[PDB]
Amino acid sequence: PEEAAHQKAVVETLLQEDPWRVAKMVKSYLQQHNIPQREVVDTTGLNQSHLSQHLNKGTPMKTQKRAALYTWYVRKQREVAQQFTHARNRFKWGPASQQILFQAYERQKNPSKEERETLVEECNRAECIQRGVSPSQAQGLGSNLVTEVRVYNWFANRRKEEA
Amino acid sequence: PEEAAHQKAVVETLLQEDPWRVAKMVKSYLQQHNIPQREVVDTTGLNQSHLSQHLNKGTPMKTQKRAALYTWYVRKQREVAQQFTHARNRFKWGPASQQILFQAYERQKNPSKEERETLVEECNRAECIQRGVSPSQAQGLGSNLVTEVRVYNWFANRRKEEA
DNA sequence: ACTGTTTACTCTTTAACGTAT
DNA sequence: ATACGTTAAAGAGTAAACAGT
Repeated sequence: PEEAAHQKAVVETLLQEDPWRVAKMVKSYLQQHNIPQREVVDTTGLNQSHLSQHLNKGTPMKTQKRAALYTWYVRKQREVAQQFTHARNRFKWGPASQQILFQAYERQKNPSKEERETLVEECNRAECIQRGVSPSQAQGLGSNLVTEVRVYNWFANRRKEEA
Repeated sequence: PEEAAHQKAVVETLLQEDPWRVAKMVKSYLQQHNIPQREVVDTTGLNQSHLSQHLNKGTPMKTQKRAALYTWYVRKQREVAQQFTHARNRFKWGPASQQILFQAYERQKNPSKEERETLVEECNRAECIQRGVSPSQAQGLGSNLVTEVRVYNWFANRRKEEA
């Protein structure tokens, strides 16, 4: 019950501030850690179009409903650090990871395994600093950990858009 | 059977030309009549992804798969012209319509009922010309008919995205 | 292990709805 | 007849699988 009283207290104060300011906060946290909105909808129980509109535009939503978003934020933000202190969702390419990939697509559109392995760490390190963690805590990215196969399927799908 | 043999002839002639050339034809016909891609993948059985990627990008699909679309295209093309001569889908705003609606939204954000009725004709007219039929045959648009209610829900949902 | 075919999934966009006025 | 609050539906995007060289 100790951390509990803390968590329920944060839900209180977050329920007092402007929805938009506390919404832009939670969305940035989602993007930063590349957390799917489906994970929220699945656990919380709110409609997606409501979430998306609230997180992207500012559509007001009932305080009851909002609370559940804040309870999940506080609980998940606790979980991520625990997942990272120890070194079912689809992998999502991070924006920093995609920068290095498109850059390497200009040098070689068909790189070797070792050429992809070097790309793996440069992306997993760029993700680890987007989260705000040391790159040594890499397996904490979980379902979003970059694998050479994922780098492969990224390069293979990119050759499709050519023609 | 007399038109049937004709329909099978069009399906084969199109099955010989370039996928992309005849794909761009279908989308333009879908965009011209604001026909849901869903209608295709309901009546065909195709995959929306595969479909969407074929009409929007150059992604190929097998001749058997293609053929099903061409039979839908050829039969639906005859069915609409019939609908307009003898004159459950969601309504979709046309681009010629939306041009008028956004234009008057600058003149008045809350138009009178009669002011909306004037807009109704200017749009059904624009949609009919887009589809290439005389506006006297405006009952043929079916689920794409512009009603004053639809104009209202538009203007209402538009002022929503103002804050 | 690479190409091409097809796909399960995710997110946004949107017209309408439903409930209070 | 109308604001908000909320929602069912559509379609694009995407990572991945599956077959089959």
